[PDB]
Amino acid sequence: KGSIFGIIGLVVIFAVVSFLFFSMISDQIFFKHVKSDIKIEKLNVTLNDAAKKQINNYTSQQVSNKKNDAWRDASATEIKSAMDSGTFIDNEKQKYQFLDLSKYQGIDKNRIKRMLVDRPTLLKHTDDFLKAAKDKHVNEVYLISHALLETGAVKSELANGVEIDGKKYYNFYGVGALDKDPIKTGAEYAKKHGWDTPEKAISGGADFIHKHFLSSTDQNTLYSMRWNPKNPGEHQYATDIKWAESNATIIADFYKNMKTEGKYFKYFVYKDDSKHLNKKLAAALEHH
Amino acid sequence: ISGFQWAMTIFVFFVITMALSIMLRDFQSIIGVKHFIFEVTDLAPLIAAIICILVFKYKKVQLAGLKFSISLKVIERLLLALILPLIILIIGMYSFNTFADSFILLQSTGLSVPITHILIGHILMAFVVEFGFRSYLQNIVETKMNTFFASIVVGLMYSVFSANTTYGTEFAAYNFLYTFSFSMILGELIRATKGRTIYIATTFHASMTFGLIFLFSEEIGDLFSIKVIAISTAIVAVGYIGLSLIIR
Repeated sequence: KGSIFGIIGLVVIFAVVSFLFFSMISDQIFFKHVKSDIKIEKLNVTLNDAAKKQINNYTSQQVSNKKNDAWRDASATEIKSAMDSGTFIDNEKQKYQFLDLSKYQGIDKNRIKRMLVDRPTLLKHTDDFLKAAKDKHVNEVYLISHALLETGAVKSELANGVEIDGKKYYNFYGVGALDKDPIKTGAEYAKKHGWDTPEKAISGGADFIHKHFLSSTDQNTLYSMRWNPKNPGEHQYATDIKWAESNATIIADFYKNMKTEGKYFKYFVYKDDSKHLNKKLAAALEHH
Repeated sequence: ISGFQWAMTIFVFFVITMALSIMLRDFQSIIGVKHFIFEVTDLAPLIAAIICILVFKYKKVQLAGLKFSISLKVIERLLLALILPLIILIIGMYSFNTFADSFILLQSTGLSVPITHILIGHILMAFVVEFGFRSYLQNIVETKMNTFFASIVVGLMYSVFSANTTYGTEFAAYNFLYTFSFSMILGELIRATKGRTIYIATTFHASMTFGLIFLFSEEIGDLFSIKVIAISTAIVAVGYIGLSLIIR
């Protein structure tokens, strides 16, 4: 018959079971904050003298015009705004110009799997990507998003294997794939490195990404790859002045779709900013 | 209570449910909705019950398990109709995190339909199906056998109605196991209710389907996903059936 104490017993079970239900969906609703480890590197060059060295000696700084069909030389003011590292600090998306792309962060495996939901070939090898990002010292978000863009329409067909004689070779980072023929040149490169299995293509490409683009500690972040603040204008990875900003938006949006944020950052401080910094730290830490 | 009226009621309800399930297939754009919100084929057991209630005698027995009244036993059964879906969704989540590739909530999939439209649609789908399968058909079979065997009979007929051979015969086998266990749980969830079974049955049916689509929408068609769901539902079924049997 009808009872009132049985209701209390079940309202109790309802609160408990609904607590564990919410405790397992909390990953996909609430922002996960990460304590940041920021390396601050003081520089001897001033921002003016670094801008001077970008303006004249190389002068290969390109800009897409309003037509977005041809490249032109960048202005002196356009180069100044693109390389002012102080403006990008309080920016939500552009703070990832300073993300150390060589430090494996260790993001939850289920967060990464939720991003590759529409890429079954990359979702099958999520474990190989994370094992490679940690063994080959590459940021897993950068390693994944690079494999996402380097396995596009015609390039994902290279990620599933190209039949060459009696073997099928895989390439998940589009490496060695020239614009003349992406599938052919990409599969020929994977055949010379013995990438006959997908796992070999994952680790070897992540090994290639670290040894070819993350070699120097002075150029770990997107900013230092583009502007090389320890040697301005020289060993720079791109000519487009928006290159560091365009890649950071790709990185930042990848982090936002996972409801988390980056951890390891490395910011380079020009000489003009390094005067009032060391005095403020000693002031804000010692109190007599 | 006549033996002839019992068998014909079982036969009439079943053939017209299956007939309308196919006749309502073409009639998909006559309600102003899409299959995602409300499947028009789910009106087959509803119309079946209404026609059986009229063509047969003893209206008192025809409308026995249609008790629309709030009672303290059904309120108790209502929160049971919430725990048992929640515990099965929990077991499904652990199985997907441990052995598969996790799961994605419905809100983060880029929906072109509001979530309230989906929730309201799953409730109405739960209402019309349970109105004819559990509020009418169940207590009709329960006039000649106990709740256990009556749940087995309604389980076979609901599984044929809810048969899904879209993804192969192996998928249909585990989907059959899921819908059969889906009926054994509700047979006990409405046992000894004094008829007040509509609210219990719709609360469990809606929480189940909406809970599956709100959590495991990216798993539609996967043979492993229907396996863990069928197993998780059967595991909770045998436990709830076994529990209510030893206290009995």
